[PDB]
Amino acid sequence: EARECVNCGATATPLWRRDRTGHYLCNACGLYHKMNGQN
Amino acid sequence: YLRLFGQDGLCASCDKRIRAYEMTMRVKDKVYHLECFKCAACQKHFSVGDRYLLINSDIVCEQDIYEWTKINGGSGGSGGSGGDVMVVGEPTLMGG
Ligand SMILES: [Zn+2]
Ligand SMILES: [Zn+2]
Ligand SMILES: [Zn+2]
Repeated sequence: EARECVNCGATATPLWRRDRTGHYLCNACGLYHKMNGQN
Repeated sequence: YLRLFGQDGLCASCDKRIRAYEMTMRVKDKVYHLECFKCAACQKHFSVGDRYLLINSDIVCEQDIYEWTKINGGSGGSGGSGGDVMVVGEPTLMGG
C-alpha cells in the first residue's frame, strides 16, 4: 500500500492530495479542507 | 507526420520499447512502463509525492521498504541511517 488519508485511508485512491505541509488526503476528505475551510 | 519522443527508448524490466504510452514517473535514468513500475514485495501501486527504493532488479515502495532492506541486507541500525532514498517524481505526459 501507500500513504493513508488523514481522515479515511483510501489507499485505492486514484490520486493523493498533498499540500505544502504534507496533509495527505484522498479527495473526498480533501475537499473538506477547501470547501469547509477546516484543516 | 509529427513524432514527439524524448524518453530513454527501451525498458529495463521488460523488452518493450518506450512509446507515447509509458505514463511513468521520473526515475534515475531508465524509465519503465506503467505496468513495469511495481513493488517487489507488496506489488502495489506507487504514489506521487512519497518515497521509494530502486533495486537492481525491480522497484520497492516505502511501506515494506524497511522490511525488504533487512531481508536483503541493508540495515543501518535501529533508528540509524542505512541508505539513500528517492522521492517519487511526477508522471510524464504524451505531449504536455
Ligand atoms: Zn479521505
Ligand atoms: Zn516495460
Ligand atoms: Zn511494497
